[PDB]
Amino acid sequence: IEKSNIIRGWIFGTTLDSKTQSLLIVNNATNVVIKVCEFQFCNDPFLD
Amino acid sequence: CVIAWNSNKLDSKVSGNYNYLYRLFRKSNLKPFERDISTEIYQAGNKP
Amino acid sequence: FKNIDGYFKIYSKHTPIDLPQGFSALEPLVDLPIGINITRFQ
Ligand SMILES: *[C@@H]1O[C@H](CO)[C@@H](O)[C@H](O)[C@H]1NC(C)=O
Ligand SMILES: *[C@@H]1O[C@H](CO)[C@@H](O)[C@H](O)[C@H]1NC(C)=O
Repeated sequence: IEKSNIIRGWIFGTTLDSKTQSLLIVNNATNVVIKVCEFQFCNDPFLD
Repeated sequence: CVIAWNSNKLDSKVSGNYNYLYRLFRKSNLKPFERDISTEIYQAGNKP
Repeated sequence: FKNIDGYFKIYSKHTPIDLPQGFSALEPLVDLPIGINITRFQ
């Protein structure tokens, strides 16, 4: 239940670290980017 | 379909090739159509 | 979101409006051959 598009995307994986696989789905107002790579996260994931 | 053929003249070197690797140890059996590329040592004991 | 046999499936729907009492369906929109192990999400 949303207005003004606050919710953006999702992350899927096993441990969400630079070691094992990770899926990112991002929706940065232009296109639906789906990216499965070996990806690093921080403890406060946010977008401007 | 499964296709198999011979590549002796394309993957054999007199000095020996070591570019091709396999895995021998894992904790649990593999799910169908699954790929794992971990490198963690097989924990056979208690001390890491 | 579903993940079976190495395939990742995503169904979606949008509508205008606690959750409301009503009936609606969802249409398939994404299928991908990801084929990995997924346990936790964010
Ligand atoms: C941001 O949007 C552009 C639009 O072309 C896209 O190419 C890019 O992958 C997007 N980045 C993220 C992190 O979603
Ligand atoms: C997926 O990862 C979890 C995390 O440890 C593991 O317990 C599970 O066995 C893995 N899946 C398979 C099929 O091995």
